[PDB]
Amino acid sequence: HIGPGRAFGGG
Amino acid sequence: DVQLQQSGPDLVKPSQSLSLTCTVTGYSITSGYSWHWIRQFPGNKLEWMGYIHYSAGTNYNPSLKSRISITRDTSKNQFFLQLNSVTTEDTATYYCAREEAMPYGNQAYYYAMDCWGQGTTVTVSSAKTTPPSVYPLAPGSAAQTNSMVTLGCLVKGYFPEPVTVTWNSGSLSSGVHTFPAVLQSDLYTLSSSVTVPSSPRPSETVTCNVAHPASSTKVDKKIVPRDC
Amino acid sequence: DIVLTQSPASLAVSLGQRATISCKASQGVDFDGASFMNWYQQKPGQPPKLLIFAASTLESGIPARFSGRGSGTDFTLNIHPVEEEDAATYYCQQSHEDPLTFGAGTKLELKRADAAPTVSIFPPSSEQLTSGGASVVCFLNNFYPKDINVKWKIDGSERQNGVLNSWTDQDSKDSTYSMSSTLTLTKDEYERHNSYTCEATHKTSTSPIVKSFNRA
Repeated sequence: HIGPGRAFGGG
Repeated sequence: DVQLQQSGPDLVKPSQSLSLTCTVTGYSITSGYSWHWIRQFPGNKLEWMGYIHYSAGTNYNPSLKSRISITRDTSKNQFFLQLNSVTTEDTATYYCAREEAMPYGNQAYYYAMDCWGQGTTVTVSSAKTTPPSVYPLAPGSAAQTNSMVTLGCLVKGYFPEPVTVTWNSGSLSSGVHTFPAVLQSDLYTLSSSVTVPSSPRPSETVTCNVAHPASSTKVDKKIVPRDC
Repeated sequence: DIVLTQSPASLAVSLGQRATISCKASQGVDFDGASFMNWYQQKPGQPPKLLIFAASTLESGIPARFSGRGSGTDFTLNIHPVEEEDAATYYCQQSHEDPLTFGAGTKLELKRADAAPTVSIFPPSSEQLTSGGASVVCFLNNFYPKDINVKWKIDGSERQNGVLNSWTDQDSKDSTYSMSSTLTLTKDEYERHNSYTCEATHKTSTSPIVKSFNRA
């Protein structure tokens, strides 16, 4: 639930 | 609680570097998903600047890419922003913010920017730091006495922004009006006005407190009736 | 980039009304069953505060008076009913992709009943005169609508030279506007005249509001 354009995710 | 605090210079000469600091009290930067930097120019236009992931990695707004750099310090728990070759278009209010997991839906997170610092005003100019001249504005002394009295004090010729005016060391909240500064020849002018009942002044006087942080100036002008 | 066009910039709603801020985007912003739009409201001198996020999920601490909706390229925020502690600027914002971006915002001003400007004029401080300058200050306080026309007049003649004005926003309390007008002069120019007039022209009156004095 982090946008597709965001460079970083988190898991 | 949990709070972020922007710290840094008020005035930077063009062609130098801007180095702001955001001190995070009550949360380890490590516990953060990501820490951002955003600035807001006069006119309230907002610009996302860049951020640093919990994995120590970064991502910057292209428009600034060439000259911006965001780092952090685990031990002092504060992250920084540095901006190179500052021009006058770099004058705005800067804010560091946090992005965190927010409970969205059922047992599902969603990251957003929820806690922001106070913001710190950065002025990019070649002009010099000037302390203000504070003048008391007492009612004409002819056009007085009757009903409810309006007092006020002028704060003129200072640089840069900001400056805080309060009355009677902070008491007088109601009836106060403080008008945004204005530039004329690279010095500021601002005036504050307070409407009190004809019961207080003169007896039981008022005083305007002006504090200009860039020049470490704190002035107290006690308003008194004119002998006109 | 993704541009956020908010509508409209200016919005005026009287108490207990319904506020409706749109916010269109250049590309769609949904993904994996979530829509990456958010809303912040900023009050003068305050940091933006997060209201809703993910289009419709309201942040804790926020009165259920505020509402979020929309999908794809169109979104919306509504206030029911609009309060006084609701005068601010609302900004929609997308977390769909980096770089993250914001809209222009929407100044929400609360309508009130017409009020007239309590004009107040001040001659130079005896301390400024010593300093050679000469500021004559005129406060046009607590009026509405925000539209006022101030004109300075020395000995019958108008004067635009030396005049700087400033405005405050809506006053969170009584929902009025106020104004300062300052005429700056040299001690020698102030002394070269007598009558000094501040003349307001407002909706609440047909004839202008004069308030003046003379160095005599």
